[PDB]
Amino acid sequence: AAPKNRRTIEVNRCRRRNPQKLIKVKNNIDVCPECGHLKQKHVLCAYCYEKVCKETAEIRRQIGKQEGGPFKAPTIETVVLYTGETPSEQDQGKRIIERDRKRPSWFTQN
Amino acid sequence: ISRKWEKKNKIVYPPQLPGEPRRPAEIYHCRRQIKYSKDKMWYLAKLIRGMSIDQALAQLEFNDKKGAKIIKEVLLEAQDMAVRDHNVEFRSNLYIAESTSGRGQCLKRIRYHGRGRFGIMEKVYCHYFVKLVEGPPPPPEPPKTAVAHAKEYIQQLRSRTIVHTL
Amino acid sequence: ISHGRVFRRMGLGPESRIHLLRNLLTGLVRHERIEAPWARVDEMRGYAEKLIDYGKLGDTNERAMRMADFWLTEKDLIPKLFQVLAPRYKDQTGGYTRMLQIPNRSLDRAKMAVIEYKGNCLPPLPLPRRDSHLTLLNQLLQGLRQDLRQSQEA
Amino acid sequence: TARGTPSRFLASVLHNGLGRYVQQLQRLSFSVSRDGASSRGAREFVEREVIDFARRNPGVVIYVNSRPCCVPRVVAEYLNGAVREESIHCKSVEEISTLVQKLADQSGLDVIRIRKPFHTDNPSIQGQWHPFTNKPTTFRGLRPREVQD
Amino acid sequence: KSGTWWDEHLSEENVPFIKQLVSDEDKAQLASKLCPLKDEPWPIHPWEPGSFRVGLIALKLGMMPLWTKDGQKHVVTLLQVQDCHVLKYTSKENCNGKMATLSVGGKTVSRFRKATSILEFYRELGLPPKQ
Amino acid sequence: TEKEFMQHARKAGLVIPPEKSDRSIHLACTAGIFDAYVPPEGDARISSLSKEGLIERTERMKKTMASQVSIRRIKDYDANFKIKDFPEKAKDIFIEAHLCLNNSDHDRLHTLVTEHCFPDMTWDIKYKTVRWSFVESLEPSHVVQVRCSSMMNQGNVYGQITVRMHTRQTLAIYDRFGRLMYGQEDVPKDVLEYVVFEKQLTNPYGSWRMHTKIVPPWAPPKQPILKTVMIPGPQLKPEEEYEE
Amino acid sequence: VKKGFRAAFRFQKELERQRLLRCPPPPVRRSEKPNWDYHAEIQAFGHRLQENFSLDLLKTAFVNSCYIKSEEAKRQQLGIVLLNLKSNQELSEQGTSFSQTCLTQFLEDEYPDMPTEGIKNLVDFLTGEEVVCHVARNLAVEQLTLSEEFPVPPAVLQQTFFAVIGALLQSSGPERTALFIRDFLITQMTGKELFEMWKIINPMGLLVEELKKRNVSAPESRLTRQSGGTTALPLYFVGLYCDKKLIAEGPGETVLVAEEEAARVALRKLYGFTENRRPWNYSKPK
Amino acid sequence: QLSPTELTEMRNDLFNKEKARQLSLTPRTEKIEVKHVGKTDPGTVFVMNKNISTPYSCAMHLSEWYCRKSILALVDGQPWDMYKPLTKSCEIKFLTFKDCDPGEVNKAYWRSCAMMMGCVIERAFKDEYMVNLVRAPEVPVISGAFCYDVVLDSKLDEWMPTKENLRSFTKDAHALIYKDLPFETLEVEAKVALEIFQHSKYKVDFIEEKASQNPERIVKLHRIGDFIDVSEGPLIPRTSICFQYEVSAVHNLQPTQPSLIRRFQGVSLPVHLRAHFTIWDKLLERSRKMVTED
Ligand SMILES: [Mg+2]
Ligand SMILES: [Mg+2]
Ligand SMILES: [Zn+2]
Repeated sequence: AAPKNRRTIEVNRCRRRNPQKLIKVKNNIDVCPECGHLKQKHVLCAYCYEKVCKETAEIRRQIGKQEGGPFKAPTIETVVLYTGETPSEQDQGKRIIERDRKRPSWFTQN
Repeated sequence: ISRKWEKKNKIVYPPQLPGEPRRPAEIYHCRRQIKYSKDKMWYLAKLIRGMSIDQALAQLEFNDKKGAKIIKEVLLEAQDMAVRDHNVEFRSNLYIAESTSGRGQCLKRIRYHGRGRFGIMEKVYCHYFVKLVEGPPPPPEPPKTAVAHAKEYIQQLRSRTIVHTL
Repeated sequence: ISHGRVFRRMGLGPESRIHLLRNLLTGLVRHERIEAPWARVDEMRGYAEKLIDYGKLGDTNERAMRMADFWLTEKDLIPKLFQVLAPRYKDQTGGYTRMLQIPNRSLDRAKMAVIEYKGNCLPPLPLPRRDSHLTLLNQLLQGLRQDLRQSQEA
Repeated sequence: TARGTPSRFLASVLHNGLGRYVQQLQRLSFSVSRDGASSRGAREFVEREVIDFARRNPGVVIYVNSRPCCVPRVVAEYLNGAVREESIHCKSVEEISTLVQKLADQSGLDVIRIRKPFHTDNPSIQGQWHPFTNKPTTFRGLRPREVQD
Repeated sequence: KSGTWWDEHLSEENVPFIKQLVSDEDKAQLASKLCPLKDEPWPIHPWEPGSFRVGLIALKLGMMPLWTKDGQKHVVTLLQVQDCHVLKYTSKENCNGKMATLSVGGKTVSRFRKATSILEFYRELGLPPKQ
Repeated sequence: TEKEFMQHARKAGLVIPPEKSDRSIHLACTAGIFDAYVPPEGDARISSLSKEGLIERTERMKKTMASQVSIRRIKDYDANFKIKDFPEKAKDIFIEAHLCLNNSDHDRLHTLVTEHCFPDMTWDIKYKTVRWSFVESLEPSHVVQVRCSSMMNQGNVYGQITVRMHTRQTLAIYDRFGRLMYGQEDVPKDVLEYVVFEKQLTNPYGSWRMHTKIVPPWAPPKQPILKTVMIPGPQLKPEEEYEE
Repeated sequence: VKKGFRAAFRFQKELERQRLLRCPPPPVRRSEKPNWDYHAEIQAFGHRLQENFSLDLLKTAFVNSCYIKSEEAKRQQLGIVLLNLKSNQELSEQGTSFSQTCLTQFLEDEYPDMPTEGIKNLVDFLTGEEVVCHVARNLAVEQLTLSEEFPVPPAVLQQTFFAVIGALLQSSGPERTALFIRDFLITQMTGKELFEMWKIINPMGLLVEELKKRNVSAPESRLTRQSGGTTALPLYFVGLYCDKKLIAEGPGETVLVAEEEAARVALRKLYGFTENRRPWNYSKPK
Repeated sequence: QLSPTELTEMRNDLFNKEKARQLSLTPRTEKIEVKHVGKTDPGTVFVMNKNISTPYSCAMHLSEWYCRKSILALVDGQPWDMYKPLTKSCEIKFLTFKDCDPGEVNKAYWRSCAMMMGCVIERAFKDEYMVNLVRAPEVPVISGAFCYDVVLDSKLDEWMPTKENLRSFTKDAHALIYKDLPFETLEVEAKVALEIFQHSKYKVDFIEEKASQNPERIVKLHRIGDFIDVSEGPLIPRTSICFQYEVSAVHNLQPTQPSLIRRFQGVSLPVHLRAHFTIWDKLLERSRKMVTED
């Protein structure tokens, strides 16, 4: 089926600029208490999620240098250690992961 | 081609008299040859039209359209330009005055169809124009109420004359 | 009409759906935290909770070993399930994993989410925290609670 | 168109002619060329006609600026401020003489559609009609089927 | 300019209390209507031919077989009536109709998920909101 | 359908013209001062003590052998030149050069200032209105230091004369929209600045033009601006942690 | 590129017209525009109005005090003989005083029942800033006026207009100048009501005072006609009854408005400024 | 004696003269290097103007988000009003309702609602009755309501407000909220402060108390539009901050025979901490109960 007549711009504006087609304003945007960057109420902060992944990748790179190959997953717990720290009383019989960097403030030692 | 929007920033006004009111700062900025449809760009430009500079950025930051990232980059460099070059005291004071998209120079390619047929595909480009005015955004026009409707209707009944006579 | 359907339609079929979740489940055990589309994370979350339930049955249980054998493509993670994850949740009876939403990826603006096993050694996620008890709204409700309890005592 | 053009009501300038008639034409500017066939008719108008025309219209100042031009023109300025420019390019003496005379009689208002061929500031003398003009009054002004006391 | 819900700003210690507070209130309000003939009831007229009385608002539980003494098998639907109360009365004059309308509500719902106009309507009636 | 954009221009270098070329760029002014001049600390106090200032200026020129012979080089190319007329001539050049900024007379400003001084004057006022005036003069200008360039550095010889000026000036700067931005158009304030001039002695058509201004380390802070400013801290990526 | 000059020339003129509409130039005095001769434009001024003006007196009628002060400052900038020009202050005072007395004479004879305050307002209206300027701008008065700022301010324009009367008063006498006021200032109240020029407050309070002077009892307001009382578009006709005799009837949307209008109708009949009054006699005096 | 309609006219004139005098004492332009210390945007330095720039002006430099959520400013460990001009270069830190320890913010908001309630008391009663404000007791937030001591005319010795009268105060308070009037704070010497409130002896005693505590004897003056009152500590920036506002009930303090002092109580919540209608009714009931400071 082919158009019988050309649709005019006046008809087109009513369809293209209809409120349904228009982008809806979002009212769920709030500032992150930690860094001040913008975030949504039901979504984790992009800036705060990126810093965790940057630190996680470095930790996972240290794991690779200790395992030294695939199919070598340890059967014990893992502990991440930074400069200026010693294994805890509960951190006995676990795999200590050394990081040559100061412990991040948001990363609480447990 | 036309590049008047760039020249709209180079106009210098005469010094104001001491009794004259403060003139709001106007900043004209644009980005040319954006690889985006102007029709799709219009929805993003219509969204932030009339908003504050910080409110516009928040809407564009969580918008999934590709032009949202492009427009946000234009607003950041326009906000920086206003303080650096246009003598604007507060960067957040700015609000969106004019925000529209325009057609850009487009390429033409051949899109192959079946039965040895073909169509002419164009690589669409668009321009984005933004104008910033210093000062709080104007309050939105309140919806017309019954008293406003009643006052106008009675005025129409009072302005009618006896037509086709003396 | 889809009333009562709990399982989603993913992959290239019912079998490919299992393999997609099996890869996510296997990748979840090895790393204890992965990022994936929200729908696939939510569909895999049920299998992650029940995998620990089979892990608590012990490696001496033949049925529990077969579930671990199938749902863990890499065979080095099977000892980890029965010796690390299962002992960790010994006191717990549920809620082994937490699912949180993350900003949509720039590739296709897909709804993304992160699923992790609780108690991992990875840096903590910026978990959503409710307003502190010292806020103005909480203080008014705290004062109301005290009076109601005090009047209840007398 | 009438719909595609503006319109106005019939009127005059400062109620002209009510107590006295004031010629609304104020100034005429003729720009003729010493050399050029287009102004041959305009030159003949200046040689014999513009002199006698100034006698009949003492309130109108006439300027005859002789400068090279291709299209001779006459500029008419009126008291109300309207400026009307007309071209006498290649017009005979009679055509210019009649054209200039028409400019003298006009009031200067825009030559557009006039809504009414009449205009009065006092349309009625016995009272403009109102719905109660021909309605009789009732005893105590009672409304239809209204009971009092 | 942003919407909010009832437990957005509540802390970890207030959420259990707020839920318990309103839960106790709903129990008390429903238990305060257990004496309708003692709290000044409306006059009880006897039955008349051509009379129409009010109905109930029941909740469909399911189905269950039921046999008769003649051997026939019938399937019935279990309609459970819970939190069914009279809401308001509108006279015939204000009804704009031949009959008189009586409002009835069924099944308690959370007060945190209702409109302000509806909440204040049930506040003066002393009943929890009905679905 | 094979048409494409004409995007083919590539970046290049502007520092040096093409090599192996007989033509070379002709320079009318030197980049900087041959020998830096450091005015004695506390010279602002000497401005009030006019009697002591007159003695010091004359003695310093005589006690400086190097600056005394540089004057001889200047008169070798221009016999009709006196050091007792130059400070009075410098005032007219200085005032006239700053009067062209209000009217944007850049055509004549090049004859009053050097090519090095021009960017410092006009670039920051490109889209701004300047209302500058010379109200009154307190102390006559004195030729502090005269030093010339080395003989035939590049085929040309340059000479620089340092002149000290202490006069009241009025400055009013308006932004692109005409709003007041800096200074007061009514109240003048004293300005104590050391103006350095230059002239290409080898060039027969050369003339003395303003070259730069000496800003002493002990100079008082300038007049604060009307508006407020913000200085943002370093932008921090998620992996980076702030240090205080 | 098509050869031809006439089409290209014609298109440039059209473009110039568009340029004027987009960016209109500031207005300028007619004197600065070409084809202007101050001596010739002022001689035709008298003949246009059919008056025997004096050139020496009329040339001093358009000269303003502000113009002289600015003109002298121009010579100081060039350091440049002295000017003996006289301003219009002397002539304006003569014209203004005569015009008010001549208008008072005309209005008091036409309307003997109009109070002195009512006559004062009408003279203050016909000689007002708006009426005088409207008449002045359509008689080529602003074009001949020598002002310091263009366009001529309404205050400056009003003062120059009376100087023309002052120049006419001396040259032609009072009888001839009396027709000049009647033909240009009286004709400005033709299509205008009494209270549209003499704006008043509380006409009912003014009506009560007028009937006391005539020893007439206070009127009683009663509803003569009524329509749509319960609607948002009512019509009330309230009538004023003195000794059970109707003196005026006024319409209005509400009762208070109708009664106020009825008072205005009563005042018009008492003062003789009704619409039915006979028109001003502009015929030549016998 | 001056009429109530003209009594506020002279108070603003003294307030305006004193406010304009402080501007005159400030030089033409003085720069203060305000340094931002916070978890958000570290290292930011604001080059502001002395006695002209306010912490709100510093917020406008960073973002509009600060301008909406920064209820109070913490300067050098001391609370600072948002519209209070800065006196010297110093570290600055903003505070919001939703913080880990919003103790200072709640007190500033709680005192602000007491001041707002006082404004509508001077307007609700008839001009024939003599209503003189006493003070705003600094009750804790956990008490459940904010109160303002008010003494009425001798004629209203036994008159008790009804349900309709209390709703009238709420409409007057909401009319004050819709106007979005800013809180203007002015620190003045006690000698100047006593001049404004000479008529009200109930305020002279309160002012003299503040002069004893402060060695410099400077008294803070806060005004909402035309209404001027004496308060302690910083307040919220604007009246639009509070969203839900309602006066609970009025109770008479004791002893009554020597003097009758009434306690106007109410509860309020800002936009940032909006509560639900069901929860809001619970706060109304508690606030109706009389509360006494410790
Ligand atoms: Mg093919
Ligand atoms: Mg479904
Ligand atoms: Zn964050």
